[PDB]
Amino acid sequence: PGLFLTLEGLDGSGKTTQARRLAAFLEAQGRPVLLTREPGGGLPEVRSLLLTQELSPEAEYLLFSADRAEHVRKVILPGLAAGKVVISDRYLDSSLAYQGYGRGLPLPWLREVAREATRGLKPRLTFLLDLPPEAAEGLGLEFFRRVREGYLALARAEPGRFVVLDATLPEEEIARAIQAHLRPLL
Amino acid sequence: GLFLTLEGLDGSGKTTQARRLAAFLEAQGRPVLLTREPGGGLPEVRSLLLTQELSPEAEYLLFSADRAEHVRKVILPGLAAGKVVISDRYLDSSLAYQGYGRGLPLPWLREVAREATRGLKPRLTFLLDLPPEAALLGLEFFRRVREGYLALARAEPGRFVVLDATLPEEEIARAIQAHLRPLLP
Ligand SMILES: Nc1ncnc2c1ncn2[C@@H]1O[C@H](COP(=O)(O)OP(=O)(O)O)[C@@H](O)[C@H]1O
Ligand SMILES: Nc1ncnc2c1ncn2[C@@H]1O[C@H](COP(=O)(O)OP(=O)(O)O)[C@@H](O)[C@H]1O
Ligand SMILES: Cc1cn([C@H]2C[C@H](O)[C@@H](COP(=O)(O)O)O2)c(=O)[nH]c1=O
Ligand SMILES: Cc1cn([C@H]2C[C@H](O)[C@@H](COP(=O)(O)O)O2)c(=O)[nH]c1=O
Ligand SMILES: [Ca+2]
Ligand SMILES: [Ca+2]
Ligand SMILES: [Ca+2]
Ligand SMILES: [Ca+2]
Ligand SMILES: [Ca+2]
Ligand SMILES: [Ca+2]
Ligand SMILES: [Ca+2]
Ligand SMILES: [Ca+2]
Ligand SMILES: [Ca+2]
Ligand SMILES: [Ca+2]
Ligand SMILES: [Ca+2]
Ligand SMILES: [Ca+2]
Ligand SMILES: [Ca+2]
Ligand SMILES: [Ca+2]
Ligand SMILES: [Ca+2]
Ligand SMILES: [Cl-]
Ligand SMILES: [Cl-]
Ligand SMILES: [Cl-]
Repeated sequence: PGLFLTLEGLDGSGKTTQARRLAAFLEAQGRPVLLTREPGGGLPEVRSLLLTQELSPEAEYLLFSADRAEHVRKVILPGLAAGKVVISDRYLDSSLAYQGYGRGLPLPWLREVAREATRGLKPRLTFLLDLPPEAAEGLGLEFFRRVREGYLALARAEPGRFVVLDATLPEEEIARAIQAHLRPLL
Repeated sequence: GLFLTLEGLDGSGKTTQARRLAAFLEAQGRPVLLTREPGGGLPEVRSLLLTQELSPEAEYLLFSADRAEHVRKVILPGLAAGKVVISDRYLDSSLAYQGYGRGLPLPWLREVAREATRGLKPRLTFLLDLPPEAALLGLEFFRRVREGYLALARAEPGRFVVLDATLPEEEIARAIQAHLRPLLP
């Protein structure tokens, strides 16, 4: 039961904006909704750990995964079991784009760590707000270009799961597009 | 450099023997670095785990994040400077506690560890073995851990040295020294 949805995209791409608009939209339709986010939905203190200066990308990813493991077990799976629409503002694809394409960590390793962390849980749809890198720990332009292109590659590899939207479109037009993709599921 | 670890249950004498081992090495003029897990990489992970109860998976992943920093910032640089690096707990702790204790599958733990450690393995690991009731869930968890350590040791008899932790401090230290002497001048 339940429906698992996520929002993805670069910093400043509108994920939180659209995630919250979606939650209220579905709540107004009488649907039970659980709005959550990463990092911090499993282990809130992970945000502190993530700020540590000079963190290796390996330790960085392992922190995101620790949070993700707790998040899936304690928040997402129980919410879905109750028949809720669970919306996560970021999920695993964030690590793949940032720690994989951005930091250069090997994707298969990321995936293998993820397999137990997530228990294989994948969103039914993922809305990728595609933002030019200039518009967006070493998070400079070259990193954001890698991450931006990584997300687009992840979307090409799973074109049924990913819905790619132009993040520069007006907020209301993006929301209407998100709603239209959901209409057949809800 | 030379990488050595100590392993065993809480109260098995790890920190004590790690201290005596460093002292022995100092007496021979051998540069030594004493370190520990958890907290050698990310001190905040230690303090957080002190007061927080998590899923085994999340717990292991924090120990691994800490371990990843520990290897990179402390252990590998120590070894590159030619030090004998002693870690009071390392990967075998996760295998015994999170693997055998909490039930996580070992091959998954090891694939996570593979990038976290950069494949860095101790040359020797001294396991200070004793029943949980002799250490200086209830007891069933700690028995799973103690048996897990012994499982690990019998799978890698070239790396593990298993000592009777109930012996007097000095005898154990001399036992450790005996095992180590072939690896030094
Ligand atoms: N479609 C949009 N066009 C222009 N600005 C937007 C749009 N959506 C959100 N914003 C604004 O951009 C900033 C970043 O939005 P936010 O939702 O925080 O992005 P993210 O959560 O992906 O970092 C906010 O100031 C927000 O008001
Ligand atoms: N061989 C031994 N015999 C008796 N007491 C010991 C011995 N080794 C250590 N101790 C004492 O036992 C306690 C636990 O030792 P410690 O080195 O802290 O173990 P761990 O680091 O494994 O928890 C300490 O109070 C220490 O003084
Ligand atoms: C969830 C997640 C976030 N991030 C980054 C994106 C942001 O720069 C930062 C905080 O995310 P937030 O701004 O969406 O809360 O964490 C990763 O690098 N990997 C991840 O897995
Ligand atoms: C290093 C490590 C320790 N532990 C446990 C064993 C001890 O109970 C505790 C360490 O406590 P300490 O920080 O007071 O020595 O952490 C694990 O469960 N897994 C690990 O990987
Ligand atoms: Ca984007
Ligand atoms: Ca946001
Ligand atoms: Ca929306
Ligand atoms: Ca803090
Ligand atoms: Ca996370
Ligand atoms: Ca993960
Ligand atoms: Ca996602
Ligand atoms: Ca960083
Ligand atoms: Ca509208
Ligand atoms: Ca100790
Ligand atoms: Ca650790
Ligand atoms: Ca590890
Ligand atoms: Ca005891
Ligand atoms: Ca066991
Ligand atoms: Ca055994
Ligand atoms: Cl797909
Ligand atoms: Cl679009
Ligand atoms: Cl012995």
